[PDB]
Amino acid sequence: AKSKNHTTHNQSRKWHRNGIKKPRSQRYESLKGVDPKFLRNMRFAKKHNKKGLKKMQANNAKAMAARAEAIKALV
RNA sequence: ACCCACCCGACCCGUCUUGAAACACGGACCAAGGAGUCUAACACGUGCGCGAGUCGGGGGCUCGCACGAAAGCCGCCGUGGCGCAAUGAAGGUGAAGGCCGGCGCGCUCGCCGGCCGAGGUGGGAUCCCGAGGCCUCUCCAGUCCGCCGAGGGCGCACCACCGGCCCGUCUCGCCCGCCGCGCCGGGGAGGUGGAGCACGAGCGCACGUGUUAGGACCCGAAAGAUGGUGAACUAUGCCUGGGCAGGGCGAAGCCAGAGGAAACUCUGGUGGAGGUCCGUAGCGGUCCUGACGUGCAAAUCGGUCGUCCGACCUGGGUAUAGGGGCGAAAGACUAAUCGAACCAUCUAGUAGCUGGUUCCCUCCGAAGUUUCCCUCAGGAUAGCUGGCGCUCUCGCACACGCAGUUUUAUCCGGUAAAGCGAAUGAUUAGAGGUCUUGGGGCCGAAACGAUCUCAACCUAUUCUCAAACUUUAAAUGGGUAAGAAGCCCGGCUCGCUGGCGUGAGCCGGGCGUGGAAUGGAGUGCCUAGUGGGCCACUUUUGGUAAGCAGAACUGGCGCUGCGGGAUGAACCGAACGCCGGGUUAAGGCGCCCGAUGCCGACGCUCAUCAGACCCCAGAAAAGGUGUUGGUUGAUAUAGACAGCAGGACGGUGGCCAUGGAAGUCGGAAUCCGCUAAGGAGUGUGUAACAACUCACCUGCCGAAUCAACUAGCCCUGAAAAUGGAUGGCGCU
RNA sequence: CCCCGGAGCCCCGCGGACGCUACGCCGCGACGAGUAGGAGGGCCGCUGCGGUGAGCCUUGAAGCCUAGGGCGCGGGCCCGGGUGGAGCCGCCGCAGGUGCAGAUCUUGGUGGUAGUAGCAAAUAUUCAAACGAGAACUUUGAAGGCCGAAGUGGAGAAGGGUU
RNA sequence: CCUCUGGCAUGUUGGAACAAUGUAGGUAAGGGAAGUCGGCAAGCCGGAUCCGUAACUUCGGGAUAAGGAUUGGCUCUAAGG
RNA sequence: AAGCAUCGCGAAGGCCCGCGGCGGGUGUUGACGCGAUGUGAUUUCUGCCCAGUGCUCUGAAUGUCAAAGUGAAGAAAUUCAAUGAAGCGCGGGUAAACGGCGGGAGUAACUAUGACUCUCUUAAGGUAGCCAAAUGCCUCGUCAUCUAAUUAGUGACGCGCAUGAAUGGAUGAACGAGAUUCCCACUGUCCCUACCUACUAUCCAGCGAAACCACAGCCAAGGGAACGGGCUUGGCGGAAUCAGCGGGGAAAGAAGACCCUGUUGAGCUUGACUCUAGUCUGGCACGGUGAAGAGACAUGUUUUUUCACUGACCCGGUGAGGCGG
RNA sequence: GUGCCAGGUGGGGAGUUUGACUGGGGCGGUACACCUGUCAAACGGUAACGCAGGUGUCCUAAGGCGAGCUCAGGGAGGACAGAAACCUCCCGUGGAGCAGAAGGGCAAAAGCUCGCUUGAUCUUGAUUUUCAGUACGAAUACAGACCGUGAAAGCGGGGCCUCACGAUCCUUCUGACCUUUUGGGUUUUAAGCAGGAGGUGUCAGAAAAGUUACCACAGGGAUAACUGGCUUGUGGCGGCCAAGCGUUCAUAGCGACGUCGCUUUUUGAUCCUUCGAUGUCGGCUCUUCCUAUCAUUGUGAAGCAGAAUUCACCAAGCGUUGGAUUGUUCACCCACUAAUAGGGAACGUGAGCUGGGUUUAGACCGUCGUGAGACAGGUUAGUUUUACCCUACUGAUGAUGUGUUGUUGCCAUGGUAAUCCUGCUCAGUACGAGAGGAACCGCAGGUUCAGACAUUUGGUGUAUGUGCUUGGCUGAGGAGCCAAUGGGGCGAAGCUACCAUCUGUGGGAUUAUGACUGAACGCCUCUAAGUCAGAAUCCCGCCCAGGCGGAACGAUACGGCAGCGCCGC
Ligand SMILES: [Mg+2]
Ligand SMILES: [Mg+2]
Ligand SMILES: [Mg+2]
Ligand SMILES: [Mg+2]
Ligand SMILES: [Mg+2]
Ligand SMILES: [Mg+2]
Ligand SMILES: [Mg+2]
Ligand SMILES: [Mg+2]
Ligand SMILES: [Mg+2]
Ligand SMILES: [Mg+2]
Ligand SMILES: [Mg+2]
Ligand SMILES: [Mg+2]
Ligand SMILES: [Mg+2]
Ligand SMILES: [Mg+2]
Ligand SMILES: [Mg+2]
Ligand SMILES: [Mg+2]
Ligand SMILES: [Mg+2]
Ligand SMILES: [Mg+2]
Ligand SMILES: [Mg+2]
Ligand SMILES: [Mg+2]
Ligand SMILES: [Mg+2]
Ligand SMILES: [Mg+2]
Ligand SMILES: [Mg+2]
Ligand SMILES: [Mg+2]
Ligand SMILES: [Mg+2]
Ligand SMILES: [Mg+2]
Ligand SMILES: [Mg+2]
Ligand SMILES: [Mg+2]
Ligand SMILES: [Mg+2]
Ligand SMILES: [Mg+2]
Ligand SMILES: [Mg+2]
Ligand SMILES: [Mg+2]
Ligand SMILES: [Mg+2]
Ligand SMILES: [Mg+2]
Ligand SMILES: [Mg+2]
Ligand SMILES: [Mg+2]
Ligand SMILES: [Mg+2]
Ligand SMILES: [Mg+2]
Ligand SMILES: [Mg+2]
Ligand SMILES: [Mg+2]
Ligand SMILES: [Mg+2]
Ligand SMILES: [Mg+2]
Ligand SMILES: [Mg+2]
Ligand SMILES: [Mg+2]
Ligand SMILES: [Mg+2]
Ligand SMILES: [Mg+2]
Ligand SMILES: [Mg+2]
Ligand SMILES: [Mg+2]
Ligand SMILES: [Mg+2]
Ligand SMILES: [Mg+2]
Ligand SMILES: [Mg+2]
Ligand SMILES: [Mg+2]
Ligand SMILES: [Mg+2]
Ligand SMILES: [Mg+2]
Ligand SMILES: [Mg+2]
Ligand SMILES: [Mg+2]
Ligand SMILES: [Mg+2]
Ligand SMILES: [Mg+2]
Ligand SMILES: [Mg+2]
Ligand SMILES: [Mg+2]
Ligand SMILES: [Mg+2]
Ligand SMILES: [Mg+2]
Ligand SMILES: [Mg+2]
Ligand SMILES: [Mg+2]
Ligand SMILES: [Mg+2]
Ligand SMILES: [Mg+2]
Ligand SMILES: [Mg+2]
Ligand SMILES: [Mg+2]
Ligand SMILES: [Mg+2]
Ligand SMILES: [Mg+2]
Ligand SMILES: [Mg+2]
Ligand SMILES: [Mg+2]
Ligand SMILES: [Mg+2]
Ligand SMILES: [Mg+2]
Ligand SMILES: [Mg+2]
Ligand SMILES: [Mg+2]
Ligand SMILES: [Mg+2]
Ligand SMILES: [Mg+2]
Ligand SMILES: [Mg+2]
Ligand SMILES: [Mg+2]
Ligand SMILES: [Mg+2]
Ligand SMILES: [Mg+2]
Ligand SMILES: [Mg+2]
Ligand SMILES: [Mg+2]
Repeated sequence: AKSKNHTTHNQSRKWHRNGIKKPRSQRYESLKGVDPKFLRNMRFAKKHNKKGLKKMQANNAKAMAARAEAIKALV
C-alpha cells in the first residue's frame, strides 16, 4: 500500500485565496541587530540632545525673525 | 388532493470510496424503542452586577417549611480564593523620571534647596480655533443665524519606533554608610535573560463553542484478573457385582503296538494347550467416499466390515478439578464446550478498526499538501473554512492604500536552441607529417637507404554526438523601483569615526496629485473538517508498454446540476432561487428527433470489408494503368509511338578463368571495322557450341505518344470465438 | 406690503401618517451550485415546570380515521365530517431521557414464499356387526398377516412420579 | 428361514394412478475391466464327505493353500449297546 | 507391547507432590526394588568421532567470586585493605548423551576406468550394510523384465540433490478392514444400453412448516467501479398456471480459514528481555559440656582444628515389660 | 534441621517483546541522519527501491599569521644514466596541487618550502541554512576580553566553500572566599546555578527472539493467491526488402542482415473489481461458436509424367476415434483411420458428478533448524450441504380475438440433416525407359449421424402363466400357503437393442476459379458497360412446429319460461 509521495498541486491556489500579502512596511523600523558599537554611540548622542537645547531654541528664534523680516521685505 | 390516459424526463436507497445503478456491503414489511449526555478543569466569546476590588462558600441568625429543604439577613462580608507586582534555583531584591537653583572641580560622578510630575517621534476617530466666502427687494452701515470652510491646534483607543524603571546575569569602574570597620552593607556606567512596571481591570454569576479526564455519541473483540460449580458424558486408578452359542487347528502329559544291542525312534490313539482361527450375542466402526443431509438423528440408517477367554465387555460404589485432572499420546477427553471447562463478578474491560448517528429554510464553504512522530488505515503542526468582531475609509462635488495584470527603468538566470575548424569527453574519413617510434613486411648484410604498412602522437581539413560538457544563448520566468515614510534648506547631540572630516541621531522651517487599468482597506481573537486523492493540455523520470508507477504547471472531477459528445466523474459549451418573452454557445437540421421540405455552390470517391466528426473506443510497412490531380523529364513530321514483318555480324576460342564460358556458372574488361547496324552482350539454353531470343532502319496504318516520381479518394495488405451495432433505421 | 384655528394646499419651518409591534415600517442597487464543515433564523415539532390567556371541554378533551376546505418554500399548521368518551391547548419565560429509514440495531406483530416442501425405515390388510349426530382409524366376531422365545412375550434395576 | 404359547396392527394418515428423476432390490445376448485415479460397486467362491496340498519358514505354521470329485428321492444290507 | 539398552538411589536416600506441618505419594516397599529415559519380537549386526553443546568426576594446587565477620584511616557517616562458599574458569570421563561422519590432482603397452601415488584439510572424514526405497533435485535416471503400447510394478546398477546403523542398519515366518503391481477366475465397470419389482415423486381428502426476500426478474451490443434485470441503442413484449430442469440470479449458508494491516491476542519454543517456585552453596540465630592441642597478632586477644560428651534437636522400636550400676 | 539475609542455578513457571519503508508480503536492499552532480521544465522549491557517487572520519598541522617561491606536461641539452635517478635552458592559464565524493573556487594563491605561533582560547546577543519559520548540527556578520603573526595595512576566534553529527532524565568533570542542606552555629555530605564529556545511526532520542498446519479477534479489495480489464515485452501467427539456398535460376518451395504488423488458446507487467467469501486442478458429461483448414467439396501452384505432393484460394457443411503409462494439463507410445487440425465460451461446465491431485487437523522419510517448527522436497489417511422462488430451457393445460360452436384447410415466422469410406468396373489402361500406376460414368455394399419399428433373433418377465424343487405349516391325501419376488426351468403380451428390421430426397443465386464478346490503350486484355460455366457454401424445397394471422363449409338453442337470423322502415 504505497502512497503518493509528495506534491505541490493545489498549493498556489491555496496561497492566493488569502492574497500572498507583502510584508507590512512601517516607517520607523527597529534597531534590532545593528552593529553594537554604533548603537551605543547613537544612544549616547540621544542622551545628550537636551544638552545644547538653549542654544538650539535661540537659533530657531533668530531664524524665525529672519523669516519674518524676509516676508515683510517681500510684502 | 382519488383514479385513468398520453408526450418528455427518469437506474435504489443508506454507506465507505479517486470512482456505486453496480457482479461492493446493510435493507421482506409495519409499529414502538434507539445514539454527542452529565460532572469536573481549562480557554476564548457574549450578557448582567459590582469595580481596585470582587466573591460566597462553609458556618451562623430568622420557623412547625403548606409552598421552603426555598427566601432573607450576617463587625462572620471576609478566615480564605482570585485580583491589586514582579524576578530569581536560591539566599534575596522589588518597578521615577525630569527639570531648575545651590554646594562638592558639574567630573555626563557625589551631596543640599525649589518646581513639575508618569517621557518623546510618526500616524490617529474625534473635539477646539478659525481667514474667508455665500446671500438678504436698492446704496451703505450693521449686530443676529446658519451653511460650507482654506489654514492651524489639543490629540482618545490602537499600532510602529526611541528613551526610561524593576529582578536575574555579565563586563568595567569609581565613590558612600556605621553600635557592631567586615571575606560587612550601599550605590554608578554599559550590555544582555525575565511569562515585568510605564495612572489599575478585576472579581462573581449566567449562556455558547472548543479541548480534555471520566462508561463519555451508540453498538462490537480475541484476551486479562478474583472467587466459586461440575468426572450423570468421557479419561485413568481402586472396591463389589453381572456377561461371553456352535465349529476348526490339535501344544505338553498319558496309553498301546513296531523297531532299536543301546540311545532312543517310528505308527495308531488319547489328551485338550492358546493375548490360536472361523463365527453368534456382546463390544466396535473398514468401505460403499451408499442412504440421509431445513434428517428419525446437533453424527442417525442399510448392507459390508474388525473383534469375539482377554491388555475382553459391562452396572453400581469410590478416587483424581482447571495452567488443574486424566491420557496404550490423537493436544485426546474433562456433562452437544477444550492448543486451557463452566458460572458470577472486576466489566459499560480496551479498540489509531466495521457499522449507525433522528426536523425545515438561509448564508459562507474546504482538504488529501507541511514539518515532526515505533509515523505510513492515526496524531501533531502549518495551510486551506467558518464565526465573532474591532480600527479606519468615503457619494453627504471635495479619497488613501492594496493587487496570481500590463507599462517604463533595472538586476537575476544557464533550460530550449546552438557549438564542438572553442575547453571536457566521445567519434568518421581521407590529405599532410622519418615529429615519435615501433611492431609486421617486401627489396635490402645492414642503413630516417627505397618501398609499402599498420601503431599511436602531431599540421591544416572533414563526418557525427552529450541528463551528470560548453565558448554562445532565447521564449516563458523571479527580484527591486515608479515620491510627503519624498525632496530641498538652517541648526544642535555623540563615549562612534577622524589631519580638518565622516556617519548616525535629534530639533526648526520651506516646498504636493509624480506610469496604465482596477478595487473600500487594515487588524485581532475563537475555530471545525481535512492531512487515502484522482483526470486533461503542455513539460517530464522509470518502463517494450499499461485504463502502470513518479514529479512540474495550470484547469478540472472530488463538492456540481444543465446543452452537446447515442451511452459516460474528468471532453466541448456553460456553472444552477422560482417563472414569461427574446437570443445564443458547443453541437446539429433524411426519419427516429427541435431545425435545410435551400431548385444551396465547387469538386472528389463505388468498395463481393465503402465511408461517415476533439477526448474515442481502432491499424502499419509495403503495394495497385482503380480513378483524379500535380512535379520533372522526354518524343515526334529528319511524319514518330505502339501493333505485325526483315537482320542481330565480323577483328574473335577477345582476355581472366581449363572444370567448362568462342556474348552467355562468375569477375577485370570493354574498344575498332563493316557500318544502316548489332552489346566483346538482356536472356533461353548448352560440358562447350549450335539453335533460339532481346538495337538501327524501313512497309502499312494516321496524332499525340511515353517515362519516372509525387499526393488525394478507393482497393490489397486486413484472422476469433453468444447474434450486432457510423447510436439505430438507412443512405450512393 | 396685515393673522394659516384658516395660505387652501406640490410645501407649508403653527401641528402632524392610512405608516411608527423603531426587534417596526419603507426605498434603491447587487447577487443565489455545494460534500465534509461552520453560523443564523424557525408564529417548526415533542414532554414537564413559573407566569398568563375571567382560554377551550359531557351542548363532547386527547387520540384515531378521512377521493372534504385551505394556509405555509418548508419543518408543519388550521378548519369540515366521522369515530371516541375526559381531559386539553394559545402566548411569555425556564427545563430536558426532545424529532429516525438504515445500526447482519432491540422488543412485538404481519406477508410473499405456499395450501408449496412435506406427513415414504422396519412385508398387511379385508368382511360383517355394535355403539354412535358422525366411523378408513373405537369395540366384538370372522379371515388373512407379522414378532417367532438373543420376542413386538412374561418380570425387575435405575429414572419417572400418579403415568 | 417357518411354527405353538403370549403379543401386535406395519411404527404421526388415507384413497387413485404407475410419467421423468431418484432410494432399495433384480436380470441381461456377444465380449470380459476395453470402464475408472484405482475392479470402486457387484459377481465369482462358499456347507459337508472324500482325495490332494507349493514356495517359504522362527519348524509351530503357511493351510479351508492351490486343484479336484461327490451330495437328492426311494428300497435294502452291514457295523457299532 | 514383549525384547534390548542406558541412567539415579542403601532411606536424614532416588523420584515426586504440597500454602503450611516431626505433612504426603512411590511405600503393607529395599536393588530379581523404586524411580527417569531411549530403542522396539526373533535372526544378524550396532563402524569411527569427546573438537561443539550437554551430563558428570576432582579440588587449597587455584584466577574470580556475596553478605556477614576481621583489620584501616577518618570527628563520624565511611572508605580502603586483607580474607574468600557454591558457581563459573582450570583439568579428566562420557556417543544404546544431543548430535557429527570431506575435498583436490596425476596414474594400467587401444581406449576407458582407475588398484597405485601426490597433496590440502578436519573431532573423525560414512564402516558393514542398503537404494532412484514411504529417502534421488536432474528424472519419465540407465539396463533387463512385465505389456500391442507402461511417467506405473519387479529385478539389477550406484560420486547417494540430501541413505546408513538402539537419532537404530540389514533382515523376516506368522499376522493386517494398512500402501502398491500383475495374473486366474468372475462379473452391466464398460462397449450400450434395455426390461422388471417395491417405496417415492405424481392427482386427490385432511393436515401443513422453512430458508431466502432493496425493488424486481426476456436478450445483443455499448459505455460504465474495466463480465447489467434496470442505463443508451437495437431486438422485442399477450392472462393464470402444471411437471420437470439445474444455464443464469457473479442464488443460499457463515462480518474469508488464505494473504496483508493492527503498536489486538492466545498455544508452544529457546541463546529474546525482565522476573520467579524449586534447588545448591555461605553467613547470623535456636547452639550447649570437656578435652587436648594448633597457628595468627601481641609481649592477653582472636581464629579456632580435631577428638570426645549429652541435655536441646532428630530418627527408629514397643501394649514404652526386664536398662545401668 | 527450621527461621531470616547473601551469592549461584533455574523456559520447571510467570509477564512481555519480537521496528519501519517496501509495485502484496517475506528474502534482498535502506531510498531511515547527512553531502556532491543530475533528474528539475535557464529565480527558488520539487517525486520514485530514478541515475552516478560519497559520509560515521582525517589533521600539532593538513589550524593562524608572514615571507619567499611555482605547478602538470613537453622540448633541447649534460660522465656512468638506459622510457625513469641528478643538473641546466626554454615553452607552459593552471592541462598540477589544495586529507576525502563530486561540483565550485584558487598562480608574486587558497598550491609548495621555510620562520614564528596556538584565533581549534574566554564571553554576550543578532542573523543565515533546514524550517513550523521550533530544535539539533552547520554556518554569517558584529561586539567585549586575552593572545598570535606581520615593517605595517591587516589577517586569525579551526580546517577555501558545500557533509562528518545527538534532547529530557541520570552520571561524571570543571567553575565562584557563590546559594541551600530548614530552631541556631561549625565541619564532612548531599542538593542547586553555569559550561564541557559519557548516546540514543529506527540519527526530534522504547529497554526487547522465535514459532503456530492447533490457532483466534478487529478490519482491509488502501494489499497478494482466480476470472475479467488495460498492455504485449515474452510466446503464437503474418507481411515487406531480397544477400543467399534451390545442379542452372533471388521469390516452384525457401529465405540471412534489416524492417512493419496482428493475436490474447503462453507467460509476464499491472492492481481497476470482488476479502459481511464469485467454491480453488484435472477428467467425465453436453451444447454452441471461431478459423489461424488436418480430412472431405470446388479450384489456381509446382523443382505437378503417373502415383505420391507440398504452396495458395473460396470455405467451418460434415467429421476428427480405440487404448498402454501419468492426478495431471502437457507428454509419449501402440492401433485403426479419410483425418486422427487448432482454439474459445468466468483458462465453458462441483445446488452436474467425481475427488486422484493441490490445500487444515493424524502420521513417515529426507534436508534445514538448539528448539517449537520449516520445505512449488517425497509419501500415506482424511465430512464435497440446499431448489419448493424468479428467469432460461424442456414438454403440459390455457389465454385474447373471430356472435357460439364444430370442420376441413392455408401459412407469417422459428427450426432443419445427412455424412464420409471401401470393393468391383474403367485397368495393369492413360502416364512412364521401367518401376510403378491414376481418373469421370456406372454397379455392389458399408462408416458415422438422423427418423422409426418389433415380422424375425435377442433382452426383460410378478400375466406371480405353467412345470420342477428346499425349510416350514394346514392330521394325511388332494388342494394350497409362508420364507419383503423362497429358489430355479421354460415363458404370452408389452416395452426394447447396429444385439433384430426398415427409410433418409430436389432446385436457385452465386463464391473461389476458368471463360466469352469488349473498350479504356489504332494492338492486347475475363471488365470498365455487357455475357457464360461454377461449388461439402448460402437461400429455398422436402421435413418438424404452427402467429393476439387469415379460410371455405356445417350446425346454430321449440319450450316446459325461450332466444335469436335476415329484411325494411
Ligand atoms: Mg498522502
Ligand atoms: Mg476505511
Ligand atoms: Mg477502492
Ligand atoms: Mg449509492
Ligand atoms: Mg459490474
Ligand atoms: Mg464491510
Ligand atoms: Mg440482505
Ligand atoms: Mg420513535
Ligand atoms: Mg468572560
Ligand atoms: Mg481551545
Ligand atoms: Mg465526551
Ligand atoms: Mg464490550
Ligand atoms: Mg495481559
Ligand atoms: Mg456419504
Ligand atoms: Mg434432500
Ligand atoms: Mg417415521
Ligand atoms: Mg486461554
Ligand atoms: Mg460504549
Ligand atoms: Mg490507524
Ligand atoms: Mg463568510
Ligand atoms: Mg540546471
Ligand atoms: Mg540541448
Ligand atoms: Mg485518512
Ligand atoms: Mg495507484
Ligand atoms: Mg471523498
Ligand atoms: Mg447556496
Ligand atoms: Mg452538511
Ligand atoms: Mg371514564
Ligand atoms: Mg425526563
Ligand atoms: Mg422504524
Ligand atoms: Mg403435496
Ligand atoms: Mg406387565
Ligand atoms: Mg409398510
Ligand atoms: Mg396404517
Ligand atoms: Mg410410533
Ligand atoms: Mg452381459
Ligand atoms: Mg480410458
Ligand atoms: Mg484401463
Ligand atoms: Mg468391493
Ligand atoms: Mg499363500
Ligand atoms: Mg538412547
Ligand atoms: Mg564433551
Ligand atoms: Mg539435527
Ligand atoms: Mg557406502
Ligand atoms: Mg496397468
Ligand atoms: Mg527398484
Ligand atoms: Mg544419519
Ligand atoms: Mg553408533
Ligand atoms: Mg536420520
Ligand atoms: Mg443484478
Ligand atoms: Mg442455477
Ligand atoms: Mg455463495
Ligand atoms: Mg472480513
Ligand atoms: Mg472473523
Ligand atoms: Mg503503526
Ligand atoms: Mg502475548
Ligand atoms: Mg536469557
Ligand atoms: Mg514464556
Ligand atoms: Mg510493513
Ligand atoms: Mg523553472
Ligand atoms: Mg604569500
Ligand atoms: Mg588550507
Ligand atoms: Mg575579536
Ligand atoms: Mg540541631
Ligand atoms: Mg503440523
Ligand atoms: Mg505452513
Ligand atoms: Mg499435532
Ligand atoms: Mg484493488
Ligand atoms: Mg546460387
Ligand atoms: Mg491478470
Ligand atoms: Mg455462483
Ligand atoms: Mg481462410
Ligand atoms: Mg473454469
Ligand atoms: Mg454450475
Ligand atoms: Mg458440490
Ligand atoms: Mg485425496
Ligand atoms: Mg495433513
Ligand atoms: Mg411437487
Ligand atoms: Mg400333497
Ligand atoms: Mg423375518
Ligand atoms: Mg469473373
Ligand atoms: Mg450463371
Ligand atoms: Mg448453379
Ligand atoms: Mg423456412
